[PDB]
Amino acid sequence: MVLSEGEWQLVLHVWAKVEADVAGHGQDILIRLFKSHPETLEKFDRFKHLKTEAEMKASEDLKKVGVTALTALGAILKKKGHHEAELKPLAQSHATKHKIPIKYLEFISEAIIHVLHSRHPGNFGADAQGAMNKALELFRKDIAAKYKELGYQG
Ligand code: HEM
Ligand SMILES: OC[C@H]1O[C@@](CO)(O[C@H]2O[C@H](CO)[C@@H](O)[C@H](O)[C@H]2O)[C@@H](O)[C@@H]1O
Repeated sequence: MVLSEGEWQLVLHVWAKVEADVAGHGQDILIRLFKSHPETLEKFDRFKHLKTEAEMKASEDLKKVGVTALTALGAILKKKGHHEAELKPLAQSHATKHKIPIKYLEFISEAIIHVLHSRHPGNFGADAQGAMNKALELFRKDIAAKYKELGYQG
């Protein structure tokens, strides 16, 4: 699968708005993930004990983890599909150390889409959401292939 340049521009135009406040977007996305799919919180040994949305919002550790994830994803998106180098360390850590199944990458992709739809209706209409879905599907397809090369079914 290959995105067109027009599709990449829709992706990068909404990402530019995320970048006004990466920390706040990361909080919203992780909280949505943990509320919609509580099993995913168990993978974060550093804050898996958090019990409520209020505790999640107050956690500086959770905020920093959200910034780190969205910054890595932004760098991938800006490569417009030419992301082989960026996926290597990420696939290795997520397959081998953190043990994150592809299904959980689907869950975080849904959380990203949900939050962008809520926060950015001016830059996240139907065509823009479809382009972002196609970019996240490409990311997950390529990471899944790397997982398999690395010895993890995912
Ligand atoms: C867009 C998808 C994601 C991106 C770009 C991403 C990126 C990152 C980065 C850059 C790190 C730090 C370096 C590393 O260890 O590789 C990290 C750490 C981590 N990631 Fe992800 N991640 C993603 C999705 C997920 C998901 C869905 C989970 C769990 C359900 C997860 C679990 C973890 C854990 C447990 C750590 C260690 C966190 C800590 O230091 O406390 N990641 N991730
Ligand atoms: O590059 C591997 C890995 O490191 C992270 C932080 O966990 O990003 C760091 O390295 C990038 C490439 O050199 C820099 O652009 C970035 O500023 C730096 O923090 C992850 O994003 C990435 O997967």
